[PDB]
Amino acid sequence: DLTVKEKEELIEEWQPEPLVPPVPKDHPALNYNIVSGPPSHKTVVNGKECINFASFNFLGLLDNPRVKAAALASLKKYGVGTCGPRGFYGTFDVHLDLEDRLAKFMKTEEAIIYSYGFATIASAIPAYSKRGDIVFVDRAACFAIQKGLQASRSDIKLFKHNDMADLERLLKEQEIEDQKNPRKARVTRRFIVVEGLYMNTGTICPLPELVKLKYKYKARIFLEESLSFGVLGEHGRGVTEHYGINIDDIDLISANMENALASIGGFCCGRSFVIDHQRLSGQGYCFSASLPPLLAAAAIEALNIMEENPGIFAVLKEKCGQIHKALQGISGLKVVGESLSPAFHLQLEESTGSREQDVRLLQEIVDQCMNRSIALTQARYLEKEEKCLPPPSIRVVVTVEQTEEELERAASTIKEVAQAVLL
Amino acid sequence: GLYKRPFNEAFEETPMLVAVLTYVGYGVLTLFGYLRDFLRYWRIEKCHHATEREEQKDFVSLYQDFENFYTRNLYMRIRDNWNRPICSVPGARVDIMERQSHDYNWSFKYTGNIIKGVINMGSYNYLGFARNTGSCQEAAAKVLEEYGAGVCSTRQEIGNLDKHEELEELVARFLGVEAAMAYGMGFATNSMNIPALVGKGCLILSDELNHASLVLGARLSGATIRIFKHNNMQSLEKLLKDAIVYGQPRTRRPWKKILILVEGIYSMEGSIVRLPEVIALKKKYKAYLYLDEAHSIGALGPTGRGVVEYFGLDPEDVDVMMGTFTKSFGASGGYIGGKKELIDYLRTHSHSAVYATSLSPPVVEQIITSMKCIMGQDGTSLGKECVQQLAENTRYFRRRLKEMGFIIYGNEDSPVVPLMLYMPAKIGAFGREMLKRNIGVVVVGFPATPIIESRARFCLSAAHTKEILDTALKEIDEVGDLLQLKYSRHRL
Amino acid sequence: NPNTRVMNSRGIWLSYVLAIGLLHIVLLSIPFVSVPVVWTLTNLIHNMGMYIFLHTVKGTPFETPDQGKARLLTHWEQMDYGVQFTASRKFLTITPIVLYFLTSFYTKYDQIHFVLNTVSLMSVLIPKLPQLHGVRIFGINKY
Amino acid sequence: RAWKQMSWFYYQYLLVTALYMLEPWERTVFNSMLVSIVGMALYTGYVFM
Ligand SMILES: CCCCCCC(=O)CCCCCC/C=C/C[C@@H](O)[C@H](O)[C@](CO)(NCc1c(COP(=O)(O)O)cnc(C)c1O)C(=O)O
Repeated sequence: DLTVKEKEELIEEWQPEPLVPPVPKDHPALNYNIVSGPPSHKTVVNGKECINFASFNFLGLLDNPRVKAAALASLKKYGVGTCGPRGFYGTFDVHLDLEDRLAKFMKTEEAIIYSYGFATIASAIPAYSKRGDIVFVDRAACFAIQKGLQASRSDIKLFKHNDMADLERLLKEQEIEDQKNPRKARVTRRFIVVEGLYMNTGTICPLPELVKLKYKYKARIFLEESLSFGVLGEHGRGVTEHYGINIDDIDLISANMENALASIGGFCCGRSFVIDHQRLSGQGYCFSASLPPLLAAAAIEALNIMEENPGIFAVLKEKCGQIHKALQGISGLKVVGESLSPAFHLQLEESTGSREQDVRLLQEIVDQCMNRSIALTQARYLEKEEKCLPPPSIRVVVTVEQTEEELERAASTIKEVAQAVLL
Repeated sequence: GLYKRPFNEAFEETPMLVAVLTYVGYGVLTLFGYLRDFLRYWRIEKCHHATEREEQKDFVSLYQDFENFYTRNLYMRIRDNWNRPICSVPGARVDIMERQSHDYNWSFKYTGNIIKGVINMGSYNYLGFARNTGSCQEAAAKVLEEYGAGVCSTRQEIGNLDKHEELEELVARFLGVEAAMAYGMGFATNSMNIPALVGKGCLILSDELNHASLVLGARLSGATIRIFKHNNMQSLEKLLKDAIVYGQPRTRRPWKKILILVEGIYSMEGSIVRLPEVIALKKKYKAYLYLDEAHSIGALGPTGRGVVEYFGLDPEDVDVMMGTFTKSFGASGGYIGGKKELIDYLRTHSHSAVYATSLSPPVVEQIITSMKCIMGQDGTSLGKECVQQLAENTRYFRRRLKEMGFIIYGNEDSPVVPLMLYMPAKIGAFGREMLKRNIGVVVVGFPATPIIESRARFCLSAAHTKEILDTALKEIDEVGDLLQLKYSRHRL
Repeated sequence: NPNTRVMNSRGIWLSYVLAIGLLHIVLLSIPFVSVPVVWTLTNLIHNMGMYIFLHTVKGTPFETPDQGKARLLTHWEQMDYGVQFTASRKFLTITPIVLYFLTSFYTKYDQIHFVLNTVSLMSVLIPKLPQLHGVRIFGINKY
Repeated sequence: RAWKQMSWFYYQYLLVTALYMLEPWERTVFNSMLVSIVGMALYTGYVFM
């Protein structure tokens, strides 16, 4: 073996890399946007007053006085901090009441509450899937699903976006691979992970065909409805209410309450058999502090407002349709999404060679729009970590408080600005 | 490695008879669990556990049965100790909703009674900032009225506010580092910022008893993971020498980076990390340090800056300074502090900054007010009496427990006090007897501890007066007399 | 994975020895059974129990956070993360040989007991070989 | 009188042998097996002496 002197020389000559590499790229994400005051409709950004077309606040429950009053009462009763996990004196009565309300709202047996929107799905996925299992996940799943899948060392087989024939082909090949070795097929579990309303592309998954495929090839369905929880359906119950699928056919429904309910946290609802397991095997649940009672009361009052008045979904639908129909016709931009989608994307038709120049062009459009008092944002991704990187795009988000004239003026402003820049 | 104040800790060995009886109890429980499983298999006894909906019987079973064995037989029998609902502010005294079960802990029904006045040894609140009155609550109420509850978008797009900037600057001043950043949840902080730093081709030296979040963060990134013994500096030095000399496993190439994950205070064992020796080793072997100060940000130190103040070291030595606001400051959230370049890179490349919602406004205002109170800027002496009272409380409580004869782990300064039970049934017995005598405690088992050492955790606080500690100590003494828990051989 | 370290803990060896001694005493308690048959039954029961609990039952009673590394591995392969030779493994391999020697001593060296005892010792001993790791004969108990 | 001491001793027995957690019929099964074993051991020991 090595002499001691050689060991000293080898230890002495080693020189490691810097902890973080230098960032010389003039990275636009380094320049954050500074919002003064609440991020509500008619906000102020970078010192300019603007109409808000960027924040995921579909029902406009962020500044509803009843929600604020409920949160204030909870603050005056409990305080701010929870001071423990859900297991160790951290469970309050508001937590149980909120779980009950969510379960009764989704017409489901049991629901579970997570204190962070990412952690809910990123810890639900690896709870049920272990090494050796097979997961068929859509290509354009959001980042949280990707990290959850990476957490569980199972096998991942991507399939083309909303291509059901492609999932059918993958499932047939898996059936052949089971035919070869029955012993392993007796132990291998099959999952299908899909999103109710995709964030990256703003399209909606074909649920009936998914249910038929599940009952034919025996694969359990996981549904993520981060965007469609409070916007789709007549009663706003998700995509299952929109398509008419019975809620039992879906094994697990996960959604974060940050977008529609306008409060921090996420939740997962389903039959008691599947839900009871996360309370012990969910890493985001066992080893983290519970949600503060303030936000729980805010969510409860949001649910009461949602259940009392169900016409807000109808007005949201009509506004989404109107803006989608108005934005069609731009000179050099294409609209990506379906009519019924609250948040969609505007992308370039003719793409220059590099991606960073496309980002700079989009930022030019965004700035010249914001100088006309319409606040828009651009979709942000991690280029190195994303499994399937979507093209750069400007995000357009529709909200109930925006009037009709504001939608018309936003469309005209965007059209004139883009025709000035691209040309 | 210079220790300017003496470093005392004690980890007494388990007596032989106690270990043997522990194994006997565990074996009996396992055998009766097997018998119960066999009885349930032939449908002799109907299973309370939920079953598959009928037309999904052909699918491969969702759970392997053997995986839930421990949950089905060991855990379910004493489930009433955990998940106790509370209906008041988790101060020194908490109000618990009383519940009962008729099917041996499978289902729980809440009776009308509320158990009022329970002494609260479970909730952290080290500095006693968990109250429903005061200046912190008024400031939080004002910001709640002005800003609303929650924000609706990620930090990079529109979710960055002026409150977050004020909080980041204030934390930067508080710790002493050049820059800092704040995140929604501490678990998220670890599991979303470890992958950004180290990638495939780097080595992560992790403590044996590290929190689950740090392990998850290490696994998410592709870095190789090796584990050293808990506070064994010789083991750490051996690992560092071997790693530098031999190199990457398959192809013996030099490592890109070597990162050391340590914690300020280990919650279960209650021991403080040997920081001066760790820093000396880091300097000698050119590694990087990631210090998780979740349990020691407020409790430890003459002015509560953290463990680095406790040892009188220099904060610029630690490369990454993580921390959590939940334990001490009384609000949820996490933070990472360090040099300016590191924080710029994190703001650009962190998963949480890109794909996760910002921190709530009332919460950040509560954090700002609590931090301003600790830093002596409020104008009152209330940020000093908290630390002094916490130190005296920990001293008195630990000394009195040691005089009576229990086995107590950890450093003599650590506020978290683990007491040893060592037997499976004694866990539930201790929990039920303690709550019966009007003190609430927390006990732990396999998902957090090894087999022999099953312990009960006390989290001291500045809110506890002397009379509360006196009554609690007398009741612990009587229970220890009752359950025969005084195992210590030296002093009794 | 705590299951790996349970055989390395304090007092496990003495507990095992006391368990074997108690088993032999309870076998002695039966009135009509003669002494060599008592020893033979002790040896056979100990070997069968050791075989069942080491080489047949696979997996972990508790859920594990490494996403099921030990899903297909029995306890013996699970011990010490696959390290072939250690103090615990040496002791576990040593003890049945001592038990068989003692049993053949107190059974007066007859053939009828010898054949059964040798078969039992071989059955418990063959899986211990480092060469026989991660293999199932005729593909039984593979999954 | 002696009843309190015996009650404490039985409590300790349940605590040590993990019979505390078990349902009432499981305790009956375990106690019956244990006393049967002790009885057979005593009889086989004494008949010879
Ligand atoms: C024989 C029968 C035995 C049955 C026993 C079964 C059993 O014990 C079940 C236990 C139920 C609940 C378990 C809770 C586990 C808690 C672990 C604890 O260390 C936590 O992780 C804490 C508090 O949550 N961690 C805080 C913390 C974080 C995260 O903080 P937040 O983001 O604010 O939530 C991150 N890093 C670090 C280092 C800590 O400590 C804790 O330490 O108490």
